[PDB]
Amino acid sequence: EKKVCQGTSNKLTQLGTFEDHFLSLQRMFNNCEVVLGNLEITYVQRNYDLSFLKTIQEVAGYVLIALNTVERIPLENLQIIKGNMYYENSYALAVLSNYDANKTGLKELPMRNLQEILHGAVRFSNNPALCNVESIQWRDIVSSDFLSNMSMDFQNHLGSCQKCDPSCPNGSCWGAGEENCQKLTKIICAQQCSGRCRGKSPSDCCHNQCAAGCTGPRESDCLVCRKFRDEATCKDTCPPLMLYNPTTYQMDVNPEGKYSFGATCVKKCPRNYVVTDHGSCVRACGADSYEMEEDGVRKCKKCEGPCRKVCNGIGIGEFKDSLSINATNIKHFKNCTSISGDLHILPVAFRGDSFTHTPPLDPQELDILKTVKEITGFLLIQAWPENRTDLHAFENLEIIRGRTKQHGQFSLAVVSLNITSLGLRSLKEISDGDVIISGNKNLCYANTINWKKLFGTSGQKTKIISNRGENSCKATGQVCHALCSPEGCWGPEPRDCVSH
Amino acid sequence: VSITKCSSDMNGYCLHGQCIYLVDMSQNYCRCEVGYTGVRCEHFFLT
Ligand SMILES: *[C@@H]1O[C@H](CO)[C@@H](O[C@@H]2O[C@H](CO)[C@@H](O[C@@H]3O[C@H](CO)[C@@H](O)[C@H](O[C@H]4O[C@H](CO)[C@@H](O)[C@H](O)[C@@H]4O)[C@@H]3O)[C@H](O)[C@H]2NC(C)=O)[C@H](O)[C@H]1NC(C)=O
Ligand SMILES: *[C@@H]1O[C@H](CO)[C@@H](O[C@@H]2O[C@H](CO)[C@@H](O)[C@H](O)[C@H]2NC(C)=O)[C@H](O)[C@H]1NC(C)=O
Ligand SMILES: *[C@@H]1O[C@H](CO)[C@@H](O)[C@H](O)[C@H]1NC(C)=O
Repeated sequence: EKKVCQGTSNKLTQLGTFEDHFLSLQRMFNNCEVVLGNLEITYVQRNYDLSFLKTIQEVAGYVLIALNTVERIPLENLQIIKGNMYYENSYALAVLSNYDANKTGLKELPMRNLQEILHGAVRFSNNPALCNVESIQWRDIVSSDFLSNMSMDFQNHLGSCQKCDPSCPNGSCWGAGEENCQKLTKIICAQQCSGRCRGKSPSDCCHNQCAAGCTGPRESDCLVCRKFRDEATCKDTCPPLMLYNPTTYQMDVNPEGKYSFGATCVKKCPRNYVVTDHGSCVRACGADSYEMEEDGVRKCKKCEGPCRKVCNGIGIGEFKDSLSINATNIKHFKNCTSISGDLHILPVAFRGDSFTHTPPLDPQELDILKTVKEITGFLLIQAWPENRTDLHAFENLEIIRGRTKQHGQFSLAVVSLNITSLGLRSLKEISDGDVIISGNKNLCYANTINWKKLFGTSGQKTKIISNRGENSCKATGQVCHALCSPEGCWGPEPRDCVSH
Repeated sequence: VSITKCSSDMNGYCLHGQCIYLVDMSQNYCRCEVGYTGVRCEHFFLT
């Protein structure tokens, strides 16, 4: 029931003008409490209300605050940054150059609740108007294994900052007022404590699983969970489905057993994910292991010899920082049937990229993908051979499972192509996520398909817009074949028909 | 005194955007067309 958002990875890049940028930022992080990716507050101009930031309480990746001329950023309730990802490969918090060219800008950063950085260091630089932040002692918040990587050159030229309230211990505070004082949960802790704590008393020693702190030494009284969160209890690892019996020497069923999903212990994996024997919800099985359904459960199984090739998708593995299917990595998809991950086909594949040493891609080399029948993540096509009329390489594709989705939403996206028909005539299931079919100035048959017949989840919606207009296609006789009245078609020809 | 224009070597770096040099970090970056996202402005954004 915790409100959840994807975060952004734009890393100091600007989306449109400062208005457009603010609008995208606000749409992203509106009423969000847990950010699964990075929290990137950049380019927010003075007199812009950042009230929605008051809701975010946890960040899994890194937090970036840069080039804002806004006066205040109210991350009042940010409790923890897990640091699952670094800015510049050593920072879970990077605040950097928040000022306008007329010597003004960000001054109020009242992160009064930030009490834990699980992984990473923090870096502050070139915040001239920034008030009161040269006061915070970070030895308490950051882990000791990262203290050397901090690089934070706290100076200000404004100097018109109200001193920290005399009530704040050691003069350390995030803003003005007796409410913005720093709370110590590690440094002030007693010697007998395991880790975090509420005070120097041994009574206030918090459970080792409490990340920010606690309101009581029990497991369920933590402020944030360090590892896994089972219901309302912080757990080092999810309770297994079976427990060993030291007396009988055999395995017995655990009634409190749970499946590991993300950082949570759930009673059941999600519909389109896989299940390992360990009782854990996975996005893919290791090499020399295959996916299969057996009694209402999708699960991994080992293969004694003959099983499918491990084809990772654009984004993961050998395709780590790749933007698209391109001439370099096309050959690695020669004999793929299942794509373990996502597929991107961007315009730069076709134009070639000089900055990644990538030559142009031969359109005739695309037909390699005709062997592919299953994609487990999302399929994103923003470029296609302009001389090609349909998506011919995917004529044998049957299922898009949508485990990972673009922006956490889209499992099928076909945008801005010269195609006239989709030609996805073997498509039978889209297990999760939304479809977006946009900007294809010549496409004419996407309307005839009842896309709710492919969907495996309620609330899966489509966005079929800005293509060749319906009445346009009907006016030029570019409609489904007569023998194919029931569910439409993917093209003019009788085989392109879904039901014939 | 914050951003500046990019060099002539930076041409097809931004896929749908304009290059911008950030002098505090000494780093190059992008400013995307409306409706495009990513460090290099590579992906069409939902709205
Ligand atoms: C076309 O396909 C090919 C094949 O997939 C693809 O080539 C890959 O490009 C990426 C990006 O250039 C390479 O990944 C790099 O790996 C090195 C380590 O060897 C890293 O140093 C790189 O950057 C890191 O450090 C940066 C410091 O600022 C970080 O910002 C960054 O996030 C990284 O941490 C980067 O990871 C990859 O090795 C190649 N692979 C091959 C086989 O060539 C190419 O990019 C594709 N074309 C396009 C346009 O994407
Ligand atoms: C961040 O901390 C790491 C770990 O202490 C240090 O990086 C050193 O160099 C490489 C690159 O990470 C490591 O393999 C070494 O083990 C690290 N220590 C030494 C003595 O070489 C370094 O303190 C910091 N890294 C940077 C880039 O500043
Ligand atoms: C796009 O498709 C139309 C369909 O007839 C064709 O006339 C046009 O030449 C195509 N564009 C390119 C660049 O091939």
